[PDB]
Amino acid sequence: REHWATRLGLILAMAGNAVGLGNFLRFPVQAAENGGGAFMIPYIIAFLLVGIPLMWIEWAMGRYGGAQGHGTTPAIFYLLWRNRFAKILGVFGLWIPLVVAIYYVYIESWTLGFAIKFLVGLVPEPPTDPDSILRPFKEFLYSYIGVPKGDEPILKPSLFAYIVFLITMFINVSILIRGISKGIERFAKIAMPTLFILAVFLVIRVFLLETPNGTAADGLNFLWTPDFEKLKDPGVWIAAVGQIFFTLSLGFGAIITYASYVRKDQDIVLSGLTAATLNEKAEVILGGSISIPAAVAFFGVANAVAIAKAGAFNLGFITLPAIFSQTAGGTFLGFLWFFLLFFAGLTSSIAIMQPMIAFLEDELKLSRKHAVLWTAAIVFFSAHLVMFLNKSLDEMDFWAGTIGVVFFGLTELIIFFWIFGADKAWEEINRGGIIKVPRIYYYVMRYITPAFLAVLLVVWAREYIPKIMEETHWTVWITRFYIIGLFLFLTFLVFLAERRRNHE
Amino acid sequence: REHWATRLGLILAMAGNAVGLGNFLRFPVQAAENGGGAFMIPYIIAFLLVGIPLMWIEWAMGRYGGAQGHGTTPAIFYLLWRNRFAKILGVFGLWIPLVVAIYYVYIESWTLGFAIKFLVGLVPEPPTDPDSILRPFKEFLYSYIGVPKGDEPILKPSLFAYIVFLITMFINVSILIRGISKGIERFAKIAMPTLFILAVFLVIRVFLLETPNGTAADGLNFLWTPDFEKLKDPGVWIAAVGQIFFTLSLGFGAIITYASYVRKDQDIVLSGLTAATLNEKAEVILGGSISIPAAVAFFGVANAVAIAKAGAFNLGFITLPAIFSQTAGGTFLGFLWFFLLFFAGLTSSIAIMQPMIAFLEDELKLSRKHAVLWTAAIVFFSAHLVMFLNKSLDEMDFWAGTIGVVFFGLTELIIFFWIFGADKAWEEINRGGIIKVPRIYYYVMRYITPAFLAVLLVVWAREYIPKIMEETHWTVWITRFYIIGLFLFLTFLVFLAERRRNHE
Ligand SMILES: CCCCCCCCO[C@@H]1O[C@H](CO)[C@@H](O)[C@H](O)[C@@H]1O
Ligand SMILES: CCCCCCCCO[C@@H]1O[C@H](CO)[C@@H](O)[C@H](O)[C@@H]1O
Ligand SMILES: CCCCCCCCO[C@@H]1O[C@H](CO)[C@@H](O)[C@H](O)[C@@H]1O
Ligand SMILES: CCCCCCCCO[C@@H]1O[C@H](CO)[C@@H](O)[C@H](O)[C@@H]1O
Ligand SMILES: CCCCCCCCO[C@@H]1O[C@H](CO)[C@@H](O)[C@H](O)[C@@H]1O
Ligand SMILES: CCCCCCCCO[C@@H]1O[C@H](CO)[C@@H](O)[C@H](O)[C@@H]1O
Ligand SMILES: CCCCCCCCO[C@@H]1O[C@H](CO)[C@@H](O)[C@H](O)[C@@H]1O
Ligand SMILES: CCCCCCCCO[C@@H]1O[C@H](CO)[C@@H](O)[C@H](O)[C@@H]1O
Ligand SMILES: CCCCCCCCO[C@@H]1O[C@H](CO)[C@@H](O)[C@H](O)[C@@H]1O
Ligand SMILES: CCCCCCCCO[C@@H]1O[C@H](CO)[C@@H](O)[C@H](O)[C@@H]1O
Ligand SMILES: CCCCCCCCO[C@@H]1O[C@H](CO)[C@@H](O)[C@H](O)[C@@H]1O
Ligand SMILES: CCCCCCCCO[C@@H]1O[C@H](CO)[C@@H](O)[C@H](O)[C@@H]1O
Ligand SMILES: CCCCCCCCO[C@@H]1O[C@H](CO)[C@@H](O)[C@H](O)[C@@H]1O
Ligand SMILES: CCCCCCCCO[C@@H]1O[C@H](CO)[C@@H](O)[C@H](O)[C@@H]1O
Ligand SMILES: N[C@@H](Cc1c[nH]c2ccccc12)C(=O)O
Ligand SMILES: N[C@@H](Cc1c[nH]c2ccccc12)C(=O)O
Ligand SMILES: N[C@@H](Cc1c[nH]c2ccccc12)C(=O)O
Ligand SMILES: N[C@@H](Cc1c[nH]c2ccccc12)C(=O)O
Ligand SMILES: N[C@@H](Cc1c[nH]c2ccccc12)C(=O)O
Ligand SMILES: N[C@@H](Cc1c[nH]c2ccccc12)C(=O)O
Ligand SMILES: N[C@@H](Cc1c[nH]c2ccccc12)C(=O)O
Ligand SMILES: N[C@@H](Cc1c[nH]c2ccccc12)C(=O)O
Ligand SMILES: CCCCCCCCCCCCCC
Ligand SMILES: CCCCCCCCCCCCCC
Ligand code: NA
Ligand code: NA
Ligand code: NA
Ligand code: NA
Repeated sequence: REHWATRLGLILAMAGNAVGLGNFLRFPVQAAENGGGAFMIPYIIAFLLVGIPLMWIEWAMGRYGGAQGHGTTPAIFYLLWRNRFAKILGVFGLWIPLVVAIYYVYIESWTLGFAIKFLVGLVPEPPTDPDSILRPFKEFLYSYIGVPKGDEPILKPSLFAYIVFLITMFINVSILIRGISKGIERFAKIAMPTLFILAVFLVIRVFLLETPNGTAADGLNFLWTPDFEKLKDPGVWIAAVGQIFFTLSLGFGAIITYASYVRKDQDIVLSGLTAATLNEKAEVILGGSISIPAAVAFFGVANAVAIAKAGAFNLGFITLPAIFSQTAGGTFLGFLWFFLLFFAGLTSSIAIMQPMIAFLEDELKLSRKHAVLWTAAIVFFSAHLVMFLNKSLDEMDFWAGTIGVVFFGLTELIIFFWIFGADKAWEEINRGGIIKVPRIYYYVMRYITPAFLAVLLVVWAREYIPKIMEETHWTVWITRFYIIGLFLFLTFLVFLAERRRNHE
Repeated sequence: REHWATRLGLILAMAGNAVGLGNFLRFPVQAAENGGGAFMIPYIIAFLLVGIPLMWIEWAMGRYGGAQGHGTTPAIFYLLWRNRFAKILGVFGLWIPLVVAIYYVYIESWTLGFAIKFLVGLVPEPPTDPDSILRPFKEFLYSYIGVPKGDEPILKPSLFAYIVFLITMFINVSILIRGISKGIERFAKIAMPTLFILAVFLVIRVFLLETPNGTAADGLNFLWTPDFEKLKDPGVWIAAVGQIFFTLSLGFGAIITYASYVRKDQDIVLSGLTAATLNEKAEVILGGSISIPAAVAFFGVANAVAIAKAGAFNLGFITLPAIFSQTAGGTFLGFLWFFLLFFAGLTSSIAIMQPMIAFLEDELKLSRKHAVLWTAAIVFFSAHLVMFLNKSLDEMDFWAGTIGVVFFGLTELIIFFWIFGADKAWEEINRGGIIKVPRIYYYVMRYITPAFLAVLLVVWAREYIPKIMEETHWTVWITRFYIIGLFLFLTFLVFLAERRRNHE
């Protein structure tokens, strides 16, 4: 089996899996909407009670499977629970990252396309008032993605956008096809420092911004002043737990597969902790310091709230571009910003594609080249639904990317700490640990973490699924049909894997 | 390898593959529209110059592949032409019957649902004038299939319709899962005589029909009086060649796979000829005598033309039901009519599903039970697009079922008689023949048949594809996407097959 070459490379790859667009766009928007500085209360709590515990568990599951030649959950789940239903639940854990890859690489491609456009200065140039600066950037984005101009939910990406998607897939493939140590690890070692450098440069540049409407300080102010009254609200705790889940990429399958290239007794306790901490620093220190402070410096605390409510995507792809178009050196700054996002996405998309690659390798015994190419083929083909059908992305992100991962995380907790055995689980996590998990986490993992996740899944799912099932356009069924198809396809491959195994 | 048990069973199964709804609905409509009695000119010509020749070729290809353990075209094409592109063209020949199965079994289910409804008398009862009798039957059908009432191209089959689809799949599976001799062959031996009996009873009953508007004789009159002027028209020759292709099920893959269970030196010349002749008798004698004569007896030669133009589907599923609702014993007659159609479809759907079954068996070494069940799973799942998306059926029938098969037939001609070798082809067809193919067919096969097909593909494709590509609703892309996906899926399975082979 492939293995990480260095401790540092492992950790930077795992950190790269976690550090994505969310660090710089989602966290700051969720913190601003869910109590500002107060949000660090439920956020730090979620980190300690859900994020850390589940992260170690996923590392443990992957290292465990890896020792037996298995990096994906159909096989691993079955190893933890020798039952046909385990294999099936396991399929769900491979379907998630496949479906996510199918929209995420396209999202990633947009950051590359915008970096290129911003680098060469092929961007809009306004001219006044807020909407007069935003609209040209909204149009710029809408033209790139091909947002429907009419009543058909059909998208039409620009040719440039499509070609950039091809290039982005190519770049992912170039990395992946070199494998774990010479591809992913090697890339992480360049990518994480680059990312760090860009983010710091960005934070500095941002902190200098002054306009008649305000300064970067005003932005930090608005972002971080506590609103302790929002803690009363239950949706703030859901937001925090969800933000932790998303930021650490839990339940998505990448951690498990990456951890499957960690050696049998090689530490995961400290390595996992260190990768999580890197993500948290990039998230709260860097991400907390760029996008919102810029937007508030430029638009002023007067529009802070409306800006936060308009969301992470508008913030990263319309509002900041616009702000860059109005500040000194801003076009080049825009390139730096999108370059940052691109490496942030790229370090995660290689991670999210590796599980399908591992599966084909481990279970169907494809060569790495064939596994990477067929995985790229499936993702590339599939992504055409996402590129051309409006809201397809959203439906995949919901069922696989959201409901899916949280339910799957809960499943991970139960299979590992309850079915496999709480004491076996504990020993599996701690074996070879450079440091040991505090004994108190045994109870957190067995009782607290699953309870938490059970609430996130439940209290929340009641408040989401009915809307998605009832208030959506009929075309959602197209995406549902297709991804259910993908689930059936994976079930079939697992069936073939087990037939191939019985033969040999 | 499985083999047919009896000569008779082989022939009745192959005849059952050919004899379908077309015999009783399409042929009579095409003959009435393309010269009446005159139509037998280009029709008999097509039979001799395209239908017979290509049929023998497909039998020869399947028997040939069968001797080497291969019943489907990815493997067989490669055996005839050891080139990667051969395998790929071969994939197309397995994709066709998979896609066709995916809509055809649903069409079949409708005949079963209507037979049941008509048997128990749960049908509409009009009351006057033509539309006043038809409309309740149009509505009856529209309610069953769930034709869109609004502007969304969404279908909503009745629950009854859906359940009947489940039953129909079950019935197909029950037959298929018993395999070639104990399932398909055994069923053919009951089904073909039953079919013959129903058709004869129907012809007799129909010939007795008298109304103030006319008699069955008037119907035969209108149907068979020649219009030799239409032969001038090129589209009449296309219609005839196409009708022959469709009636004999050529290019669809079922003949090749069925023939793969014929023993290495067991005759195919006379057996193939005999199965074709059975289809022709059922088509021109029986099919020519029922549907149109009934419709004209009842509605009168005054509306003969308009009725023919309204098409085979309206004829079989609306107009005849209605006519049955106005004649003595007509409800029970309606049951007999739909029972006839059901067995006609059922004997063909088992044939069209066998290629995917053979592939999984021959190439992935699945057991017959697993191959049948997974094939049923894929067809069942896939059919939901056909059941719920308006015009999906039509798009599949076009690309796979129409363009597909004719192009594939041409491909068969070229690979066999040109690439494999015209003399090797000839010997392959004739080996073990009870009778020998007339020497003159050597030239027909090498020059005439491919020319014919090249024209059907070309002259016609110019006149069809632009309309389908330009004048269709955007939702066609959903079906295109999906069936291209199916093509990619099959390519992947072939890839796995060849990897499994290299390993063993
Ligand atoms: C290989 C998968 C086939 C599915 C059909 C998708 C073909 C993509 O088509 C492409 O779309 C681009 C972006 O809209 C256009 O700019 C280009 O003209 C190109 O035709
Ligand atoms: C490395 C230098 C090459 C970069 C050139 C590729 C970008 C060209 O992109 C162009 O941008 C224009 C302005 O937004 C658009 O109007 C055009 O549709 C086009 O996509
Ligand atoms: C390095 C990647 C950047 C190169 C991608 C450039 C492709 C965009 O080229 C585009 O072609 C379209 C069709 O002719 C034009 O309408 C656009 O204006 C644009 O020039
Ligand atoms: C993006 C890379 C080049 C940008 C370099 C310009 C950084 C200086 O930035 C400037 O700082 C001034 C105070 O010193 C402020 O009044 C202005 O907001 C201005 O942006
Ligand atoms: C969901 C799978 C993607 C399907 C949509 C991508 C291809 C759409 O392409 C479409 O083709 C039509 C017919 O040639 C053209 O008339 C349209 O302009 C459009 O380019
Ligand atoms: C079982 C899944 C629990 C998820 C809890 C946190 C999810 C909150 O994220 C939510 O996702 C929704 C659907 O994707 C979006 O429409 C909302 O805007 C929101 O961001
Ligand atoms: C490709 C075939 C699509 C058929 C879709 C038929 C079902 C239409 O139902 C649709 O379902 C949505 C999602 O639950 C709901 O928001 C609405 O009820 C909508 O009408
Ligand atoms: C197993 C494949 C899942 C795809 C969703 C299709 C579920 C079919 O749903 C069924 O449709 C019938 C016919 O319209 C309805 O009468 C029934 O209520 C039933 O819900
Ligand atoms: C073997 C006896 C059982 C046959 C009963 C099943 C048929 C019931 O079918 C019924 O037909 C009605 C009249 O068309 C419809 O209005 C109902 O929706 C229903 O589908
Ligand atoms: C042997 C196969 C025939 C049995 C199928 C009968 C299923 C149709 O049953 C249907 O249920 C619907 C939902 O409650 C009703 O609206 C219809 O009127 C009908 O009764
Ligand atoms: C469908 C099975 C039962 C049908 C039996 C009735 C057959 C007799 O049919 C009758 O023949 C008469 C002349 O003899 C005609 O005038 C009428 O059209 C009538 O249909
Ligand atoms: C192309 C794959 C088939 C998808 C369509 C079959 C399922 C459509 O079912 C739909 O579900 C909606 C949400 O629950 C309901 O509101 C609608 O009434 C409808 O039944
Ligand atoms: C390469 C394929 C050649 C086909 C020649 C005969 C086909 C004539 O059949 C045609 O099929 C069309 C599309 O399915 C239908 O829309 C027309 O009504 C017509 O029946
Ligand atoms: C599921 C995603 C569907 C995206 C479809 C986008 C292409 C829309 O183009 C469509 O193509 C049809 C067939 O060629 C043509 O009849 C029309 O040009 C139609 O507009
Ligand atoms: N961790 C990423 C988000 C993420 C979760 N799961 C993923 C899977 C693939 C790519 C990204 C992700 C971020 O904070 O931005
Ligand atoms: N219109 C912005 C949000 C917004 C509202 N008011 C503002 C004032 C300033 C800047 C942005 C805003 C968007 O949807 O993306
Ligand atoms: N659906 C979320 C993003 C997301 C994906 N997976 C998640 C898991 C947990 C929380 C959020 C997410 C959004 O659109 O904002
Ligand atoms: N568990 C110890 C020692 C160890 C065991 N196997 C390893 C493989 C690689 C590196 C270290 C180790 C550690 O991680 O440090
Ligand atoms: N031979 C059938 C039509 C047909 C052609 N190919 C098929 C494939 C499956 C089922 C039926 C068919 C008929 O005349 O009615
Ligand atoms: N309206 C019938 C065809 C038709 C036209 N005129 C007629 C007169 C009598 C019977 C049928 C017809 C259909 O579309 O199905
Ligand atoms: N598409 C034809 C039926 C058909 C399917 N395959 C064919 C091959 C040849 C001729 C006709 C067909 C129709 O709707 O009428
Ligand atoms: N070719 C001869 C004899 C023959 C060879 N192999 C066979 C297998 C089965 C039946 C007959 C045969 C025939 O078909 O009659
Ligand atoms: C697995 C990734 C899901 C995407 C969630 C959003 C992340 C924050 C940046 C906004 C851009 C995303 C486009 C919908
Ligand atoms: C392979 C079968 C294709 C269907 C062609 C039509 C056959 C004649 C009867 C009409 C009913 C079919 C519903 C579209
Ligand atoms: Na993160
Ligand atoms: Na990343
Ligand atoms: Na036929
Ligand atoms: Na048949």
